[PDB]
Amino acid sequence: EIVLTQSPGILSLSPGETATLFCKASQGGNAMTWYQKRRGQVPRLLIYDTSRRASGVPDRFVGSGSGTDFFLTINKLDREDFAVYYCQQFEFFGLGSELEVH
Amino acid sequence: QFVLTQPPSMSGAPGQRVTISCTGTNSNIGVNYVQWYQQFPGTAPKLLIYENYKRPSGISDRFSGSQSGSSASLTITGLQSEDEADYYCQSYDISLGAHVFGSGTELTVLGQPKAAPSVTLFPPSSEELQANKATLVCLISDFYPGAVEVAWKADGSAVNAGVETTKPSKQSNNKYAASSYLSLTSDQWKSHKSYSCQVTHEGSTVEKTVAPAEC
Amino acid sequence: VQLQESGPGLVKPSETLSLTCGVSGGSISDAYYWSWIRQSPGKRLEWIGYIFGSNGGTRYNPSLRSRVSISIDTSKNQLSLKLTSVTAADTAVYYCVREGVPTEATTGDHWGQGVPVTVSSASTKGPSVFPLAPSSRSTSESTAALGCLVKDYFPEPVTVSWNSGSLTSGVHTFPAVLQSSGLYSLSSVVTVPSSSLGTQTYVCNVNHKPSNTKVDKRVEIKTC
Amino acid sequence: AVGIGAVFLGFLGAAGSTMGAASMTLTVQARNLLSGTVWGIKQLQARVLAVERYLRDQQLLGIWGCSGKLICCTNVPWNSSWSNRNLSEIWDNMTWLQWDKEISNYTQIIYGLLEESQNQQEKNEQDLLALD
Amino acid sequence: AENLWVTVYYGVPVWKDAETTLFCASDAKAYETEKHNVWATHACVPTDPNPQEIHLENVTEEFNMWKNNMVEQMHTDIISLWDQSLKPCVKLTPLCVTLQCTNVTNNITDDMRGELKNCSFNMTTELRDKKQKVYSLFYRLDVVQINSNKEYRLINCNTSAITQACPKVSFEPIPIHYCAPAGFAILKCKDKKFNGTGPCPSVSTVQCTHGIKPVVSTQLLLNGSLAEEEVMIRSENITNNAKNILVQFNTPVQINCTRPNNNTRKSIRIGPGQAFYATGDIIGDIRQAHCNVSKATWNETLGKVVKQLRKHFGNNTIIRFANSSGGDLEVTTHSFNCGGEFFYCNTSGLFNSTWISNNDSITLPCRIKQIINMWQRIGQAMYAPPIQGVIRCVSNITGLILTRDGGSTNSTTETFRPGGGDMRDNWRSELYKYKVVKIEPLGVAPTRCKRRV
Ligand SMILES: *[C@@H]1O[C@H](CO)[C@@H](O[C@@H]2O[C@H](CO)[C@@H](O[C@@H]3O[C@H](CO[C@H]4O[C@H](CO)[C@@H](O)[C@H](O)[C@@H]4O)[C@@H](O)[C@H](O[C@H]4O[C@H](CO)[C@@H](O)[C@H](O)[C@@H]4O)[C@@H]3O)[C@H](O)[C@H]2NC(C)=O)[C@H](O)[C@H]1NC(C)=O
Ligand SMILES: *[C@@H]1O[C@H](CO)[C@@H](O[C@@H]2O[C@H](CO)[C@@H](O[C@@H]3O[C@H](CO[C@H]4O[C@H](CO)[C@@H](O)[C@H](O)[C@@H]4O)[C@@H](O)[C@H](O[C@H]4O[C@H](CO)[C@@H](O)[C@H](O)[C@@H]4O)[C@@H]3O)[C@H](O)[C@H]2NC(C)=O)[C@H](O)[C@H]1NC(C)=O
Ligand SMILES: *[C@@H]1O[C@H](CO)[C@@H](O[C@@H]2O[C@H](CO)[C@@H](O[C@@H]3O[C@H](CO)[C@@H](O)[C@H](O[C@H]4O[C@H](CO)[C@@H](O)[C@H](O)[C@@H]4O)[C@@H]3O)[C@H](O)[C@H]2NC(C)=O)[C@H](O)[C@H]1NC(C)=O
Ligand SMILES: *[C@@H]1O[C@H](CO)[C@@H](O[C@@H]2O[C@H](CO)[C@@H](O[C@@H]3O[C@H](CO)[C@@H](O)[C@H](O[C@H]4O[C@H](CO)[C@@H](O)[C@H](O)[C@@H]4O)[C@@H]3O)[C@H](O)[C@H]2NC(C)=O)[C@H](O)[C@H]1NC(C)=O
Ligand SMILES: *[C@@H]1O[C@H](CO)[C@@H](O[C@@H]2O[C@H](CO)[C@@H](O[C@@H]3O[C@H](CO)[C@@H](O)[C@H](O)[C@@H]3O)[C@H](O)[C@H]2NC(C)=O)[C@H](O)[C@H]1NC(C)=O
Ligand SMILES: *[C@@H]1O[C@H](CO)[C@@H](O[C@@H]2O[C@H](CO)[C@@H](O[C@@H]3O[C@H](CO)[C@@H](O)[C@H](O)[C@@H]3O)[C@H](O)[C@H]2NC(C)=O)[C@H](O)[C@H]1NC(C)=O
Ligand SMILES: *[C@@H]1O[C@H](CO)[C@@H](O[C@@H]2O[C@H](CO)[C@@H](O[C@@H]3O[C@H](CO)[C@@H](O)[C@H](O)[C@@H]3O)[C@H](O)[C@H]2NC(C)=O)[C@H](O)[C@H]1NC(C)=O
Ligand SMILES: *[C@@H]1O[C@H](CO)[C@@H](O[C@@H]2O[C@H](CO)[C@@H](O[C@@H]3O[C@H](CO)[C@@H](O)[C@H](O)[C@@H]3O)[C@H](O)[C@H]2NC(C)=O)[C@H](O)[C@H]1NC(C)=O
Ligand SMILES: *[C@@H]1O[C@H](CO)[C@@H](O[C@@H]2O[C@H](CO)[C@@H](O[C@@H]3O[C@H](CO)[C@@H](O)[C@H](O)[C@@H]3O)[C@H](O)[C@H]2NC(C)=O)[C@H](O)[C@H]1NC(C)=O
Ligand SMILES: *[C@@H]1O[C@H](CO)[C@@H](O[C@@H]2O[C@H](CO)[C@@H](O)[C@H](O)[C@H]2NC(C)=O)[C@H](O)[C@H]1NC(C)=O
Ligand SMILES: *[C@@H]1O[C@H](CO)[C@@H](O[C@@H]2O[C@H](CO)[C@@H](O)[C@H](O)[C@H]2NC(C)=O)[C@H](O)[C@H]1NC(C)=O
Ligand SMILES: *[C@@H]1O[C@H](CO)[C@@H](O[C@@H]2O[C@H](CO)[C@@H](O)[C@H](O)[C@H]2NC(C)=O)[C@H](O)[C@H]1NC(C)=O
Ligand SMILES: *[C@@H]1O[C@H](CO)[C@@H](O)[C@H](O)[C@H]1NC(C)=O
Ligand SMILES: *[C@@H]1O[C@H](CO)[C@@H](O)[C@H](O)[C@H]1NC(C)=O
Ligand SMILES: *[C@@H]1O[C@H](CO)[C@@H](O)[C@H](O)[C@H]1NC(C)=O
Repeated sequence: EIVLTQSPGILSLSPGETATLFCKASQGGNAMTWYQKRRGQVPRLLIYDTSRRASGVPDRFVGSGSGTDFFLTINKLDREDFAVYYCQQFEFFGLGSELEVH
Repeated sequence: QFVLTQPPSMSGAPGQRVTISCTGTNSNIGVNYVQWYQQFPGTAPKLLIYENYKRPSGISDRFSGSQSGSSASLTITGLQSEDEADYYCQSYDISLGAHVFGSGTELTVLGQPKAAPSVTLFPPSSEELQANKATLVCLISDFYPGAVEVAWKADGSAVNAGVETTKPSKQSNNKYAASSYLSLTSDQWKSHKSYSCQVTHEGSTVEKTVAPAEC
Repeated sequence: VQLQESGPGLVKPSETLSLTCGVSGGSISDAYYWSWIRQSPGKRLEWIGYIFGSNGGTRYNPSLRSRVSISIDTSKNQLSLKLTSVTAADTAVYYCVREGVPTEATTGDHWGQGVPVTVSSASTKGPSVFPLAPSSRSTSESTAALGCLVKDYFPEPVTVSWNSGSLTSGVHTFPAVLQSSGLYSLSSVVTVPSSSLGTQTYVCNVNHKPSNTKVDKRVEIKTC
Repeated sequence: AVGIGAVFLGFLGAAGSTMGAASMTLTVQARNLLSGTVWGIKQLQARVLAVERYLRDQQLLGIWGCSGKLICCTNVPWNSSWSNRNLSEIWDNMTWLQWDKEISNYTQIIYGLLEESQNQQEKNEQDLLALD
Repeated sequence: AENLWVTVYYGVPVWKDAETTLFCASDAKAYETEKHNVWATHACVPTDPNPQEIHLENVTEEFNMWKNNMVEQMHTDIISLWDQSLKPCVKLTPLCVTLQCTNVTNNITDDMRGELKNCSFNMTTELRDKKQKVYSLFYRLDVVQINSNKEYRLINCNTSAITQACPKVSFEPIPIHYCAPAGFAILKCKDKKFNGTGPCPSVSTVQCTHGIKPVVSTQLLLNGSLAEEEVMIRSENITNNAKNILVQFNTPVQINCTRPNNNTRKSIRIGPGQAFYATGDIIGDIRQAHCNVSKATWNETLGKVVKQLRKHFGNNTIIRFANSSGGDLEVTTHSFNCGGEFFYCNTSGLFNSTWISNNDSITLPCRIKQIINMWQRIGQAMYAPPIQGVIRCVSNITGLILTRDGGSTNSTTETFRPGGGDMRDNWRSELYKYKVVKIEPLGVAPTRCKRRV
């Protein structure tokens, strides 16, 4: 079974900067998906097919990567962008990351 | 499987006029040129008809050629005895993307007289007896028709051990040639008083006989 | 413009047969097609491939397209054929041909002589040639049959010349037999007048190319 | 004369080969282009779509120098900045399918160049036969 | 010299990829069964015999069965032909009525249930004033309980009307040929091993396809075209478990199915010129309609597909099978149309096996529905008339449709299950070898010639 690994994860930063979370797969060849969950709300789709953005998505979220290694990079951090993030290849799932205000 | 169909064999009297038909489909014959080729047995083939009616130099105007729809035809006016051969139609085909040949048609010319066979019965060499073997050779040449019978025989009985036989093979004079070998040891050679090759051809039975006393 | 064939007559299974076609009297670069034709037992004729003389453009049978390759060398004035991973269906006689001039008084097509090629696992054999010495039962009415048995050669063929080909009159290379051992044996005789029996000498010059040997065996009369 | 020569293929038969050999046969690729209860509407709109396409092509060829020549030449020099290929290699190396991806960028301009060239040549020869 | 000039060429053989309509055409033998009794001769020009199938050298194109078009319009066209074959036939409006029902005369064990119910009711005669009392037979899957006494009604009479098919028009398939109009071509990959995606190195163009027989079946597709040598599995994304898996195997395996109960039809009149067909008396013992396949051929073919399937998932893998997981009726079992009557036949007896890393016949029982609803349209229910005599049919099982279970949490076994799903996959089993391309003439190339004044 394909297991995803999440990297750094617990990440505390200030507004106005850029940040990047990392994920690595146990099996290459497939695509990638990124999900945002805020506090006490319903999760929301950011990135499907490893580079494409959904509706209601500003383009300052940029996903990239190849093979097994994928990066999610947000430039120009805002207050609403502090949330929990998930990587997704198939029915499998990764553990998540944490964006906190520093 | 051949995409070009011919009836396999045909025969006719000398001086006759025959038509050899080559039957295929539209996809090969109906758009392309067809050719007619001639080969003897044991002989590389020769072109007779190119582009459905034309003959190269070196070939008589005795044959004629026609083509219609998905069928081709060669016509021999005044059949000669030389034309005992195998003839083929050939073209190129789109659906296979390849040149193809016909079924093959063996023209055996009638009127050939029945030729009584020539026989030759060889004993083994004394070298072969030094090699402790004995080959008895029955060569049957220059005979018509090609229905010949060979039988190897002992002193009073027949023998069929070590016997191998070539068929009547249509030679250059349109007659036939054939052979049979009787394979023994030199001790089995000197175990008998005679060895016979008795051939039956056109109801005629002729037995050549050697003796191991005659080496 | 004459066409001749060269190569081994026996090929091992799953291996690569190679053929060399040698051309005389003309260049290979001329505006003509050069083709390979094979003939199976039972006289099933089957086209293989052809290549244009000038630039070298090729066209094969698609149904064997994986395993066939055709090349041309203008330096040696030669055609070359290669077939990989042969099996028992590939036992055939091979000719190389030129298409012929598009004129009024052409000779027709130009045919080669041919190479017989056998696909087999058995090892080749140098022949045993024995002089068929004419007995008194062979010397009837001033004419005698004297020959050579080419026993146990593998594979075909053996070429039998008589006194190094200088005598061809009265000769006949009979059809060979196919033994139960799988080995070929042929008879090649010459009918000779009896008065020449005491003076002239008669070697059968038998050659077996797949074993690359030649046996020159003299036929001599001896009482027993 | 001919024992075995390349006869002809179906339409798009040569299209794997090089352009020099493919240019020998065009009429085959040209002839198989015209001809060979709601469904009748689909067949009729198919047929009129076919003749609409063919008539567009005939008109677009007519406004250049050659109406029905089927092979033309003209007076526009080849700029090598489009293709950067040698003459020796293209007629003996590449196919049209290979060619079309290479010349795909520089289209829709060459057509206008042909239009302007034919227009200016027609008005100049018009002036020539005007003084004639 | 170096002033190369442009030259335009008309009729350069080159194409592009496109999408358009197509053309339906069949043989001349279908016109012998006259007066449109079979469908697809309302809209069929007779095919011309021996069309060209021209071969090509070097040229190599890529294919893709999954985003391929023209299958969508095939799924449209069969539905449209089905709907066009019904409007000249009678409606069944006055049949929705209160039914007085009972059990048929049979020495019934109490725990088993009757598969046939015997009902009587009222119906209008040819006139308007007379009304008559009549009786017929029905299966249990068509009546339900309305709510002392005991009475039923039909299943469909609370959401829709109901249309009877005509007994003239037959149901057997016939070879439909597809053809391209003027100015296109159809390519065909003749490669021996081509899984279903990517480049194919030996192509051939064509004007019309081969014979295609449209059969409707949910699992275990029938009368199909088998592959050449091996057993081929094909899928879109294998590691994705949402997509089905198409298995085409080499040797066909025979299958028999039969219904043994002798049946007698009967013609009730509804009014002026309206016929209606009931199911009258039953002469014989009430047996159960079933299907037979051979044992060892089935086991050997399953061994074949295990041996071929092991390459896509590593060698040391336990592989097993299981029956369908659930859902509506016509996707658990497999379902077909033999002899002008529809069968739904249970398949749990075939998919129970497990496979380690290193004369008798199987039967399976079926059921018979009289009313059907294919394609699950919202207001379209179709009745089917009964037929006469014992019915049997023989066919060739050819392919298979499978679905992997989405197994997480570290298990080495990979079970497989049959799943019907769409009707599109049956056509995708046959149009996996054709894309449609559009001709483009008038190329343009530079050379050294120049037009004189
Ligand atoms: C996969 O493909 C196979 C092969 O075709 C199909 O099997 C055939 O299915 C058809 C159904 O269309 C069967 O055809 C039926 O055969 C009956 C028996 O015919 C025999 O008897 C007649 C009369 O004596 C002989 O003339 C004939 O030669 C046969 O020996 C017929 O009685 C049926 O016709 C009935 O319906 C028509 C409709 O109006 C009436 O006009 C007729 O009078 C008659 O009442 C029909 O012809 C056929 O037998 C099947 N087997 C074979 C070997 O062909 C499979 O059906 C298919 N797969 C699936 C799932 O369908
Ligand atoms: C597709 O085809 C398959 C293969 O046939 C079917 O699978 C079988 O389905 C039946 C469901 O009916 C399975 O269950 C069996 O049902 C019996 C019916 O129970 C009656 O008898 C009991 C008393 O025994 C009454 O109380 C009851 O009211 C019923 O009248 C059970 O009795 C069976 O139990 C058996 O096994 C247990 C455990 O060993 C024993 O204790 C019992 O004594 C008895 O021996 C049984 O549970 C049956 O098991 C399935 N077959 C197999 C091989 O597992 C599918 O049903 C069919 N698909 C569809 C949709 O029908
Ligand atoms: C597994 O499932 C996937 C779908 O989940 C399936 O589809 C293939 O996915 C790949 C993505 O890895 C597709 O490749 C793309 O194709 C489009 C076609 O135009 C290109 O535009 C893409 O370009 C990429 O790079 C660009 C550079 O800027 C980006 O801008 C762009 O957004 C893309 O990142 C890329 O090449 C592919 O087309 C599909 N389909 C097929 C048939 O391959 C895949 O087939 C399944 N199987 C496997 C083994 O993966
Ligand atoms: C589905 O039903 C069909 C019903 O037709 C059934 O097909 C038939 O099966 C029988 C038996 O399986 C076949 O009969 C065979 O006939 C051939 C040729 O005549 C024989 O070689 C066979 O046996 C004969 O010889 C035996 C001695 O070797 C004798 O003991 C024997 O009595 C025979 O004389 C064999 O019987 C028949 O040909 C087919 N017919 C068709 C049209 O297929 C099919 O088997 C059923 N399906 C399954 C899976 O059972
Ligand atoms: C199909 O493809 C094959 C393989 O590419 C083609 O064969 C190739 O034909 C070209 C002809 O232009 C050969 O190129 C030239 O060969 C000559 C030989 O003297 C050389 O002097 C040139 O410099 C150039 O290399 C090429 O060698 C040849 N390749 C092979 C493997 O045979 C074939 O023509 C194509 N078309 C058809 C219809 O088969
Ligand atoms: C259920 O089906 C049964 C048969 O499967 C039908 O029963 C038959 O109904 C007819 C009514 O006319 C009965 O005919 C009568 O039979 C007696 C017997 O002597 C005869 O005297 C009468 O003159 C008349 O012919 C017939 O007997 C009866 N069948 C049986 C077995 O009794 C019935 O119509 C169906 N419907 C129900 C029961 O609602
Ligand atoms: C088919 O049509 C017949 C004839 O029209 C129907 O028969 C009728 O059935 C009703 C109810 O079953 C009868 O009403 C009953 O009348 C009796 C005495 O008259 C009374 O005791 C009951 O309480 C009830 O009121 C009616 O009389 C009867 N008519 C005739 C002529 O028999 C029948 O119901 C219709 N449907 C079916 C499914 O059979
Ligand atoms: C069905 O046939 C297609 C076509 O042959 C197969 O698709 C191809 O699968 C191979 C893997 O065996 C892919 O190779 C991979 O390429 C990437 C490119 O960077 C490389 O990084 C990987 O390490 C690997 O080598 C190939 O790209 C892919 N596509 C094509 C056009 O060849 C497919 O696998 C076959 N089988 C199935 C079950 O679908
Ligand atoms: C696929 O396989 C499973 C396992 O064999 C099947 O499950 C079985 O389903 C039947 C009916 O759904 C169960 O029968 C039960 O009979 C009692 C008798 O009174 C009844 O009260 C129940 O309501 C039920 O009908 C049976 O117990 C069950 N077997 C097991 C082991 O749980 C399933 O039906 C199969 N799928 C198909 C489509 O056949
Ligand atoms: C028709 O068949 C049904 C089905 O067997 C019978 O229903 C049975 O009714 C009795 C008493 O009401 C119950 O004890 C049984 O358990 C029922 N069977 C089932 C399977 O539930 C019904 O009685 C039959 N009617 C007639 C007239 O024979
Ligand atoms: C199915 O039922 C019908 C109807 O009874 C049977 O047809 C009868 O066959 C016998 C024997 O030839 C005839 O005497 C009757 O006249 C036939 N009746 C009709 C209405 O045609 C048929 O044989 C049955 N099928 C079987 C027994 O397999
Ligand atoms: C079902 O399979 C049988 C064989 O299992 C097929 O029968 C062959 O059909 C071809 C084409 O008509 C014949 O040339 C063969 O002689 C038949 N027999 C065999 C043993 O190959 C049959 O075509 C398949 N399809 C149908 C619809 O029955
Ligand atoms: C029709 O009757 C069936 C019988 O169970 C029921 O399930 C369905 O909901 C009903 N539909 C309507 C619209 O009443
Ligand atoms: C299939 O056949 C093989 C060999 O006859 C046998 O070992 C195997 O057990 C069979 N399959 C099943 C499920 O029994
Ligand atoms: C499981 O497989 C075998 C053969 O089919 C048998 O033990 C059993 O009947 C199967 N299970 C079911 C539920 O039929």
